Amino acid sequence: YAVDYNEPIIIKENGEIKVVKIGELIDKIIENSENIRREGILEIAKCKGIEVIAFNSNYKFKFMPVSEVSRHPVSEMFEIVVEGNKKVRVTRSHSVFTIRDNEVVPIRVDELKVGDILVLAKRITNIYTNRKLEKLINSDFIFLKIKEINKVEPTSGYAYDLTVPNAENFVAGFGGFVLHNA
Ligand SMILES: [N+]
Ligand SMILES: [N+]
Ligand SMILES: [N+]
Ligand SMILES: [N+]
Ligand SMILES: [N+]
Ligand SMILES: [N+]
Repeated sequence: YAVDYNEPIIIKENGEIKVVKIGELIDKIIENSENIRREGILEIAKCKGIEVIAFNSNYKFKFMPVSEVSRHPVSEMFEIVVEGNKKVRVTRSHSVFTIRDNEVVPIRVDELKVGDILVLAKRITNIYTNRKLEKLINSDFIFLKIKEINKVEPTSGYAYDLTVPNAENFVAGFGGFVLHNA
């Protein structure tokens, strides 16, 4: 999911609710864990008693268990800015619904161009997903032109991951973007 540090997530920790920067939570978890393993640049900690808002297999937005968290160093992220000054910061390997040749299709963020028309969900929060759930969530959609595409530095120098079983998505950040792993 390689999410930037600053993206707020809504969580339950050891049984209670709070709203926090995803990077802040995950840093605290890892730095307190004795269950860290590595996959190259990837630092992975398994965790207990943490739940995040996600869209589950029964088609509902609910608190769902996080099994593990992880982080890895990243050099660059793309900031996409659309009409109304909505914006999102994501790594290169993400794709977003774009109008291309008369259809809505997922396009990698590094292949996007100013003037491209993105399809955003009509909601306050972004969704980071590993599977297709647009049209499967009960949402209205809005069409917004890209204004800027900037290359920026990650807030921490790291990007972050949650593992959410039986959902493989989670809610994080604001705007109404749906970001697909790619
Ligand atoms: N570190
Ligand atoms: N889960
Ligand atoms: N990537
Ligand atoms: N196009
Ligand atoms: N088009
Ligand atoms: N493209």
